[PDB]
Amino acid sequence: GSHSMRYFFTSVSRPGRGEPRFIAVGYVDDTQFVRFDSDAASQRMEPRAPWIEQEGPEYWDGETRKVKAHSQTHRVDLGTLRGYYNQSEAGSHTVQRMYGCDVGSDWRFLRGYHQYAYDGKDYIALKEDLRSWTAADMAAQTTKHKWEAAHVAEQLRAYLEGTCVEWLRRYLENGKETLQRTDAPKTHMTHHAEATLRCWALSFYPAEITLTWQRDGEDQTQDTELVETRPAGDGTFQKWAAVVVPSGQEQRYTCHVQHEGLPKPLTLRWE
Amino acid sequence: IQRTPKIQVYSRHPAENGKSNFLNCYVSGFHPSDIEVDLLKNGERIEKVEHSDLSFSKDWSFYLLYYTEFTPTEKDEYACRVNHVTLSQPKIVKWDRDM
Amino acid sequence: CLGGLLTMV
Ligand SMILES: [Cl-]
Repeated sequence: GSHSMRYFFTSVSRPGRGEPRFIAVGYVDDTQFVRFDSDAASQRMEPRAPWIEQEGPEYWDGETRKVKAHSQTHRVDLGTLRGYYNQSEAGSHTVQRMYGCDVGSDWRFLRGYHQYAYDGKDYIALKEDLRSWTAADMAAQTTKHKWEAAHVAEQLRAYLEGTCVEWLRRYLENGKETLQRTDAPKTHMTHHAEATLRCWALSFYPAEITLTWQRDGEDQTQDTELVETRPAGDGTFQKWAAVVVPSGQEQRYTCHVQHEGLPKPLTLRWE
Repeated sequence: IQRTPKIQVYSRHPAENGKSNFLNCYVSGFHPSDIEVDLLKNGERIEKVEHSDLSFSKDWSFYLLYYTEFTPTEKDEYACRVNHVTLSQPKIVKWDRDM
Repeated sequence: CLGGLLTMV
């Protein structure tokens, strides 16, 4: 299976109410493993998965030092962006950064990414080649030229292809029981009087799943109500798909469940 | 530049009257991240509520899980109450175990 | 593990 390690940074300004609140979280696949909150009392990177607790004091000290410095730089970015956009000093604004690496089923580097957003919109992103940048607008062209001159891409490329892959493999090994597991969905259906048929998938991992309804074997794509996949809170995910069915015609409908954890796709019927 | 939260209220495990469980409120797809989420028991705010660390999706929109331990009964009602800048009034979504 | 490179827009 392919795997990923990703970090998500969010910083939100609050002028008059102190420095911006900075939040960072790290994930391997769909499993969160670390967090940092600038408002929390610890002022440290903290474990959020059992397998990262293995890491020694040097890891927590190093990640803390780095995360704090990242919090400081995104605080500066918020000031820089407010300036680039001639915005007021009184308003609250958001910066987001996401980066990470993917490995294939052979656990070798497949791709890297590093993206930035201002107020929830694309700002600047590193291209797949890990050598060039995509700037969203005029303001982002200033950053783009700044990062080209400073050879940021070359330095980031060394992290994405080297360090990121190294630690992702390490985590996959150390957290094998959690990370290299597949929990097949537990499924069932409900019926609500026209009638609603709802297909359920619970307790599955990873989060990637396909739920489809068919009427006489034809996909009902434009008529299926599909909810966002949601966390159960115990490390697994849940999802449902529903269709409004002519009363009495339930026998014509089948729900199909596809997930990496199933030996074979499942078919559900209202019986 | 604003995106309205999707709200789902549900239990961690299939609900069985008298058996401990967790009540979840999952908010997603919203921006800005500033959001107010309360879990209600029979219309009243539940005190000990925890939430996940702020994270976001490919489209930059945010998601958060709020949760609390609970023991469902036949007659106690539960809900999630969400307020956000995209909302004119708080949205209350009642827990429906039979959904 | 975090990236250790500091960058600013
Ligand atoms: Cl439980």
